[PDB]
Amino acid sequence: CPLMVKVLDAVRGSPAINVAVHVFRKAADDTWEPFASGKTSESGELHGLTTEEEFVEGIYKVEIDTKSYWKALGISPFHEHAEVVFTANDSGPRRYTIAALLSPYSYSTMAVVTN
Amino acid sequence: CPLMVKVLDAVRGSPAINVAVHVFRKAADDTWEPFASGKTSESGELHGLTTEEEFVEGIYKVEIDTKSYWKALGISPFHEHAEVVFTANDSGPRRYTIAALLSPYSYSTMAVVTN
Amino acid sequence: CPLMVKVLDAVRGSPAINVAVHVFRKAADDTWEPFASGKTSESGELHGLTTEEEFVEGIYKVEIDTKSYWKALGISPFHEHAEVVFTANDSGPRRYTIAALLSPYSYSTMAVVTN
Amino acid sequence: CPLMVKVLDAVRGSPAINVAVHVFRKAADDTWEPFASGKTSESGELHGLTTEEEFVEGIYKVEIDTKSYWKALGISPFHEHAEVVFTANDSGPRRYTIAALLSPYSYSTMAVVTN
Repeated sequence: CPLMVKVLDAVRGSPAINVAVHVFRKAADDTWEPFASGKTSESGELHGLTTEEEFVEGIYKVEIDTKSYWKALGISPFHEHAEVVFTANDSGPRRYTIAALLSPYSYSTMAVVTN
Repeated sequence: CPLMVKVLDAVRGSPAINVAVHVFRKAADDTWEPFASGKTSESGELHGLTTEEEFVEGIYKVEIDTKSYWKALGISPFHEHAEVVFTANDSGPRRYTIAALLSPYSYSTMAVVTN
Repeated sequence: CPLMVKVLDAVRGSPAINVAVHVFRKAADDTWEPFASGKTSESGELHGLTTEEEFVEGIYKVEIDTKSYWKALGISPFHEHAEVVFTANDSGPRRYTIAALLSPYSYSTMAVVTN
Repeated sequence: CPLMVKVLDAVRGSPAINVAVHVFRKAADDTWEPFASGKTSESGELHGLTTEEEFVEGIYKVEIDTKSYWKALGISPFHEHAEVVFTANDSGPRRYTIAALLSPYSYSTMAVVTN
């Protein structure tokens, strides 16, 4: 599992559950093609998005549907969604954890790259 | 100014200077049209991107070119850029301050919305 | 003003108003002595805490009373308060801006230091 | 394990390893008494600080020695240390994860409270 996502709720101090996540890879038209997707689990995590063999070097976009999450809670949010765009390269470490901490008018995102 | 951007560097404890910023607006055809662009000043601020008359209801994307910023400092960062996507002015005109706090593997973004 | 504090509310997308702030300085005896205190304005800012003459080299503690702020809004937050502890002016006088971004279960603090 | 700590490095995009952590409980003199301590593991975590039986309701302080961590990396940091102060109460959930994301001039902290 080379790519994991974790999403936390800073209003309730809990994992962000059932949040939809879409992952795209940059195509050589400079166009985003769907790559993987899923919903966060009860621990706010999503793994199993891809495998080592298919996760090749390239530019990836992780899109988190934060607006639906806040509306589900009856909170009016600012952002349409949160996005994380990055390059994956085989030289450096090989396991990627993308974390996102959500508030109605702010978000923070962090990447942990190990091995 | 109805739209302002402020960018800070959490490694040096300073404003992030000469960071390129591009703003887009979602068009009729669901395409991102270029709306305004600029570079942050010595105070890490960008104003004067638009006027209240031109800044109509719509969905906007503020893209902050963080990778060029870190690479010019000698650091290879995780993200390609930081993006903020939001609906603006749908309940009447407002003023928006978009702030971003940057680190090589993390960033935080906050919006302040005033009437 | 050599020491300023700015506090923002990430749930409402606004400055955090009337937040109490207390500043302490570590004394000879390794005790925290009260140094200055105040409340943030309608812009979420506090200035006028000290002068360059009084703001000598030392270790300072800025304590932001976040719990009272959230409780007055109807929310029971995680933290008792946010604290920032730092050495100031040890290489000559500087100006410090301490910013805090607040959510009920999370906060971020940033310092901007200028010569 | 009712209390876990996790510390991440936003400059290197990795766990913060070998960081010292001290935990204090508020005594009825309004004095902080040592409660537990340890160093973060290679995954940036510290568990086993206390047990369900000893972790009773009270006010706790988690102190992370961030200044030594940055100096070990040859980076000049702003803060003397990072502190998290909170009340534990038996009504609500019972498992506490305190996370801290570290930059030289900024830190963010989040609490996840489950069950």
